[PDB]
Amino acid sequence: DSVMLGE
Amino acid sequence: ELRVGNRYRLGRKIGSGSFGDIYLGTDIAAGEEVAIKLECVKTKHPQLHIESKIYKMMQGGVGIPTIRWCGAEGDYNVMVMELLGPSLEDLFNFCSRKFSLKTVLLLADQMISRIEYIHSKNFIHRDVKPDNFLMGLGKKGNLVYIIDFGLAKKYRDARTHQHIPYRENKNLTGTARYASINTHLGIEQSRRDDLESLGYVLMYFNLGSLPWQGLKAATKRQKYERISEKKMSTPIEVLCKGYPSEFATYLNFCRSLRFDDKPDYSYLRQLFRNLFHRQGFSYDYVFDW
Repeated sequence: DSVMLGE
Repeated sequence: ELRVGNRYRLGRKIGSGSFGDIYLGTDIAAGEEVAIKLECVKTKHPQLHIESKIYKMMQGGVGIPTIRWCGAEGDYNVMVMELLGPSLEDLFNFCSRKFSLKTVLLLADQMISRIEYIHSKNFIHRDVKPDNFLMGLGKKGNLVYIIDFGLAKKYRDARTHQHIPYRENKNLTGTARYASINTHLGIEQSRRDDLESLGYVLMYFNLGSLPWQGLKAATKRQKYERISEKKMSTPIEVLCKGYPSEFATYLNFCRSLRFDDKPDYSYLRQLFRNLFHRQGFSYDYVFDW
């Protein structure tokens, strides 16, 4: 979740 | 057989960009391979045709992929582009997640240039990260391309060059591992933040890993708070210990740029060019791979 695009 | 634009045969998924999946494609007319980005036509927040207009404003710039065809078909908005080579994340993995100093310095020079060029066209990228740089093909194999303008935005007015206003308390969308500190604080991004993220990318290539990477949490935002406060509680001098001081000078310079400052790109590029020559390397473009 640290290199996924997110908020 | 499955064809978009009645010309580009569709192939396997080869990645997933922002607001859209990327597919391998073949130009049945030429035999040329292409990249195909897809966006569902019935999305509530359409982007692909904006991203393709930005790609069109960026054409001619060195290291900018060409757009072959843009359109709509079936369930999708369609954007067909030039297929490039591996990404810098791919190649980093190919080299057992270690780059020579010389390769870091060759890449740093070209990545500052790509970013400065986007800035000269009135846009910030806002998703600077290894997957978003790709090497060229054949005779352009030594050239670093920048891709994915799905989060790009104007930072200044195209005729007055009036900078976009300062804002705080924004819930921003980026890549947590490489985002600048100011983005973690809710501040409107600007030119300084692209170059700060590049600086973390440089240290990532240097270390194999970042201190705030690979942390344990449950919820997603509380995994983000843990990244945010480990990044903030890690002084640049401790993140860059054991490495040439140009990497710390670089990062220190980027955090002390003001919101609307024009970065001194030539200074930053010169930092790394001077160390390159002091180390005795030669700019023969021979990368590790």
